[PDB]
Amino acid sequence: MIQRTPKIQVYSRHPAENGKSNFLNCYVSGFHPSDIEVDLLKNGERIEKVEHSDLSFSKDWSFYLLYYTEFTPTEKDEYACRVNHVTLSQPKIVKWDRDM
Amino acid sequence: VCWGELMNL
Amino acid sequence: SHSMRYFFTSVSRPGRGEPRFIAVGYVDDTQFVRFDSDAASQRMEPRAPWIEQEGPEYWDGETRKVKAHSQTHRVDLGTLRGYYNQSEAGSHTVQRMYGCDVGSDWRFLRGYHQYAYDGKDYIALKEDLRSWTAADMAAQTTKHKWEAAHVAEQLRAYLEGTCVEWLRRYLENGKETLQRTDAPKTHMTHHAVSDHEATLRCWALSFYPAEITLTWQRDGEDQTQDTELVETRPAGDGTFQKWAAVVVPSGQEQRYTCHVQHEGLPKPLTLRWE
Repeated sequence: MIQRTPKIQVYSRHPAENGKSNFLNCYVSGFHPSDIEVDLLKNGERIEKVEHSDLSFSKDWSFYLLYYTEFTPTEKDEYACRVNHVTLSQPKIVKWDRDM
Repeated sequence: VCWGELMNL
Repeated sequence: SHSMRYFFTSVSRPGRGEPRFIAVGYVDDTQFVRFDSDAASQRMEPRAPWIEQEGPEYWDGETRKVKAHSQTHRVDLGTLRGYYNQSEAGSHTVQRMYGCDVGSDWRFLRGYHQYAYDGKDYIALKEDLRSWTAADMAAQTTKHKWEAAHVAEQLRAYLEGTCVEWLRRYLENGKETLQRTDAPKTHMTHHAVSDHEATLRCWALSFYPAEITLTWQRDGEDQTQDTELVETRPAGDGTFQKWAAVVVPSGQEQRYTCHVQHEGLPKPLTLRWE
């Protein structure tokens, strides 16, 4: 059966400013099948206050999901997204890069 | 609204 | 032009009971309804401010119909398991999408209705709305069954009538958000990756709808082969983001230009380093 690897993007809703509340987003797209594990990480720990969009898919039948939470960026806090899927031999970590 | 008439594959 | 789209996903769970069913509805790039089989609600729910207007008849009806969808897909999983001679110990996925596009005159432009099984095209309504494209033999069986039952007629009746009607209704009610255009706020970032190389990234932010094109040129020559282009992503506030990046030799920055096209821009935009 066909399998498609999730494309992972980790990014803030608005440009990041320390001490100013914002939204952390992990957008995963282009994956198949739909079974997938997505976690937002703060300094290596799973954020429990995370919502996600409803399962949908693109023209090519590949699925997409947005995971998101409120967060106030600081100097030292490191954020990331951990994704596990059948196409991945091991959980993939994508770190948040505010300077891109 | 969605389609109300459905048929099995 | 505008569009209404319904998406349905059913995933079989061997041993874990009945399959997971998820339905979502969209007007263009804006979701307005949803249904989750594993939710305690067991109702079609609103996901847009402008759909909350609808009375109890709407929600009851859509709930009943979406439940019917869930059941039909549930049967479809077993049927297809039969068609392909597959085991009962593997998870499989059925996907259905259908809907309609209207043009500037708010009249029927296009219609579509397609099924995929395990990530792969299964059966699709052709553009003439009266014939089927079947990707394999099982789908040909399905095609025989649907042809004998004249499904395409009823389907066309929905696509050309009800679908367009409710599309225009929704477009009217949520005109503030659906009939809007947010021009992309564009800029370019420059970051040395090495002593001799630099990443040039072209950004488009806060735009609606999602359709947009970002291209890099080097002295007028298109650079798609050497451009990293991410999938257009939601900001979470109803707008979208996208960037395209190129890694260039340091000192050649002025050769590179970014080109942005969006319906919110009065004309295509060119950003440059000088």
